[PDB]
Amino acid sequence: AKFLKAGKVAVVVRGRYAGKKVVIVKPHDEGSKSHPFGHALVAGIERYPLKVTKKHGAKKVAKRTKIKPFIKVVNYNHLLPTRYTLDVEAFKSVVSTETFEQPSQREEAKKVVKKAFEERHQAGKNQWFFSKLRF
Amino acid sequence: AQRVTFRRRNPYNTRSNKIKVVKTPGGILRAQHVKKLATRPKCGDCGSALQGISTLRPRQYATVSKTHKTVSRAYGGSRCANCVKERIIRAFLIEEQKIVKKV
Amino acid sequence: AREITDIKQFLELTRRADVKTATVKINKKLNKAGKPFRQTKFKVRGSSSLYTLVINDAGKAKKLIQSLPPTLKVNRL
Amino acid sequence: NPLTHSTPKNFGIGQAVQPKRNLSRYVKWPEYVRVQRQKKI
Amino acid sequence: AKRTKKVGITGKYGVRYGSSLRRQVKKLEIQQHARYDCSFCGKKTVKRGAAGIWTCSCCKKTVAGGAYTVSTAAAATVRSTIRRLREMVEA
Amino acid sequence: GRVIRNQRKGAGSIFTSHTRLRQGAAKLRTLDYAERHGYIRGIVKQIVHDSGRGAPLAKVVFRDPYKYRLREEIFIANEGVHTGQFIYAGKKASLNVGNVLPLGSVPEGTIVSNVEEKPGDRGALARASGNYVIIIGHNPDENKTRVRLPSGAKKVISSDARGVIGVIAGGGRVDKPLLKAGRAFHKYRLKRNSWPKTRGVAMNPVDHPHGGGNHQHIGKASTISRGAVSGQKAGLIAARRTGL
Amino acid sequence: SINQKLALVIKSGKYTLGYKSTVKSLRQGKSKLIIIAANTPVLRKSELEYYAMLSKTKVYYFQGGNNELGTAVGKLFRVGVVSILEAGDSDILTT
RNA sequence: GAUGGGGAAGCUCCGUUUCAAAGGCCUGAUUUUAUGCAGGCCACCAUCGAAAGGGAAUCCGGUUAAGAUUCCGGAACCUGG
RNA sequence: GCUUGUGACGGCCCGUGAAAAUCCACAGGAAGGAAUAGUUUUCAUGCCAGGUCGUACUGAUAACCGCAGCAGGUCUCCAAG
Ligand SMILES: [Cl-]
Ligand SMILES: [Mg+2]
Ligand SMILES: [Mg+2]
Ligand SMILES: [Mg+2]
Ligand SMILES: [Mg+2]
Ligand SMILES: [Mg+2]
Ligand SMILES: [Mg+2]
Ligand SMILES: [Mg+2]
Ligand SMILES: [Mg+2]
Ligand SMILES: [Mg+2]
Ligand SMILES: [Mg+2]
Ligand SMILES: [Zn+2]
Ligand SMILES: [Zn+2]
Repeated sequence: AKFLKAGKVAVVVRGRYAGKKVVIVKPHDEGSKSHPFGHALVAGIERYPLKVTKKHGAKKVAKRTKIKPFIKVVNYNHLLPTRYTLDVEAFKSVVSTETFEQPSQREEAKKVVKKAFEERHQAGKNQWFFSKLRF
Repeated sequence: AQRVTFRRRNPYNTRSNKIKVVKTPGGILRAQHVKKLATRPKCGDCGSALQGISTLRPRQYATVSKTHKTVSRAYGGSRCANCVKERIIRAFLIEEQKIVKKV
Repeated sequence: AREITDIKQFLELTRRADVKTATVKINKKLNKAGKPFRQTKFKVRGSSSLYTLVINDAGKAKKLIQSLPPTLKVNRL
Repeated sequence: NPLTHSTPKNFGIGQAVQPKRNLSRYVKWPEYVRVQRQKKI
Repeated sequence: AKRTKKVGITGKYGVRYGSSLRRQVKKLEIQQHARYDCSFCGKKTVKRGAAGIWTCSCCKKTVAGGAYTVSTAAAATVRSTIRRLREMVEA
Repeated sequence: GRVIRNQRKGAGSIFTSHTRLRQGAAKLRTLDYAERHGYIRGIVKQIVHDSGRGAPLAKVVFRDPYKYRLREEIFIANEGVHTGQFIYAGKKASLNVGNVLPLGSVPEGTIVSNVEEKPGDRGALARASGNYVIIIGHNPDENKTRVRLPSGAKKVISSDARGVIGVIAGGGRVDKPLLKAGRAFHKYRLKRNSWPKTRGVAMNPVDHPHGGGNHQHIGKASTISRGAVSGQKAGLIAARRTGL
Repeated sequence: SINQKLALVIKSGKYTLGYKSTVKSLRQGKSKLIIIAANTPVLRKSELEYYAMLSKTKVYYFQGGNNELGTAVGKLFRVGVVSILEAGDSDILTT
């Protein structure tokens, strides 16, 4: 009866990313010395790709499909779990507790996440995840 | 026991003719005309005041930076955090409910 | 109307290509719990603002005067 | 093709805003136009 | 201690206007100044604004109602009549 | 004599309505394609007081069918309507309090208010606080509906005329005594200049037909025929009977 | 009689009162049954149902307001939702 | 209180968005020249009406026989570009 | 303590106590954009201009109105022991 697993998709509810979909990578149920609460390490989308029609040229399609990712430690109370799933094995090793608290390692993980999201978006799958929420 | 006078030609005690008594470097009491106090911007849904937003006269908002007039979040400076939280949760649950009605 | 506290910033203002005048003010005031000392204020007249630097060390004050650009017009007291 | 999707719009009552249709049958014509058509009738 | 025997809230009017008229105002003044349960949040925090307007201090809900009570007797009957007629339309 | 008081009101100089604080004209939506075929959903945003009107008003916002914007309507609130409630208006709307339906789409005995005399005039009947219209029968031939009016009269209205289910809110207002001249003063301050009223028998003959005499008395029958002219119609006009 | 069954689980079983603590129990999988008051707002009610769907938790709808549900659990305050962690001698789960 | 319109023998009266074909700023098009000419946007549709209502922005010191929050000295601020 | 400003509250209504110009934010994503290079004049500094009319004095038992240097009449701010 536990659903906050390592591939669950949730919606951020607070903190500059509210209304943006996210996928849980590493959960921490019994808190930690820092962040003494139930929290998860998540990677999400900050700038969703724009809709592409058949009239768009080669240059414009590549521009409109760019995705800007982010990584964040989020309290459980600030997430809204969904029923969707997204495999994270391609980038689970690069995001962890170590990659935070260091500016250089945060950017290295983000570009790896960006490449994974771009390839996932191409050859369309997980269409709900890449669709911007309307509110 | 010094007594003061208005510094404009309006002789009546209207909302735009408010004064405050101050003491000058010359050692005398002089009236100081003060402008009407500003009102905090209110939320679009619940109507409560918005946190992190400067309180200024309407025309003075054009003279300040964008940082003073918004909050780094969706609907920042227009709707408060709790009202934004309600919108996101309501939008997600209703859209999920529409799918189960379709099938 | 504006006060600066960094000496390195003060020297940049003195050669801002719009500054033409400056004044030095000497104040004889007392410290927290001792005898009166010498306070000096360096004021740089900008186009829209007046910058004031106040240093309470007389020994460090004399070095600043010698380092001022010669082209700057300086008013004493 | 993998990036394009089919999203039909619903134009029923209470649904999406109606699209632009030909309203020539409902045009409020000038006075001189109406009188010459109604003279024929 | 008990301050007045029977005038109650209408003691502000003194000896004026007649006892019968003061008695009628007493019944309706108590109704319009009372607190009522909110059917939405379950608390006793509903008070009248203008006549016919009733707002809950919590949950920010406003309900249109009677001039001096939240629900009149006539309005209650109308709800039953509409509910009975509605049940005979769908089934 | 001179022009009497009731003749001077028609000039409309100091006898016009005081309409500074009015919220706006209370009307239904304009009868359009959505109403006459299906239904459209609105939301009650706020319930507010209206100066000079006993019954409260409700502000309901609908989406524009043909343009991307919001259209706000001013309704007379019925008992039970609350903020945040969804209001359904049209031919295919449900039988619930606050909904707007044609008179021919509801069964006999339904209680309605803000009823249209003709389809499209946006409400004329049963608008005052605590008043309603009772539907007593239908005539599918000729497309007519028979209703009972608050005054007790029976009227035959078209079945395409619309009405709001329920009873106008704010009822029971007139049961409370005014108890003082001051409250009467503030009541008519928001309506018009018609208070206080001086009795005709207290005037001089030049001022009123009842004026004059060494005692205060009318002097002739106060029942005036329907055929009298202006300046004569003072008292009981075309009275069928008098007395208690 | 739900009132008698709900009264028995208080004296023997483990329960939890309140919206914030109920969501925590469902999120951790410790919940077995949730009881929702009639006058609960629909948006909150819809969110609780969605949580129970993800955790496969049975949902019961109390036929009464938060005032009545608080009395049934033997409390002098309003209760909006009750989460049952484990039953004792009662058979509310099997009824 | 004009216009469009309807009254009145007429001086003029009614009416103020009215049974009206009621109007112009973002540009693209052009390097023959200045704006003709392509889409779309918006339909609100004169004007007058407050030296106490609404409202962009200044202070101190000094100075005359009589002027100053207006001049002088110093120190600021707003709008447009 | 006095005068005044202001904040959170409470009482009252069959009375619930203006409008518009104007300024800002948000939603939206049309367009424009980087590698030997560009955008930001909502960050800082620097440059130029800001027209027209009123402005003296009385403001009252002598400068206003009452035939007048008339015990009448005429709106308001500051307020020591
Ligand atoms: Cl009269
Ligand atoms: Mg003014
Ligand atoms: Mg007399
Ligand atoms: Mg007579
Ligand atoms: Mg007679
Ligand atoms: Mg005219
Ligand atoms: Mg004007
Ligand atoms: Mg002078
Ligand atoms: Mg003067
Ligand atoms: Mg004179
Ligand atoms: Mg004279
Ligand atoms: Zn809010
Ligand atoms: Zn409530």
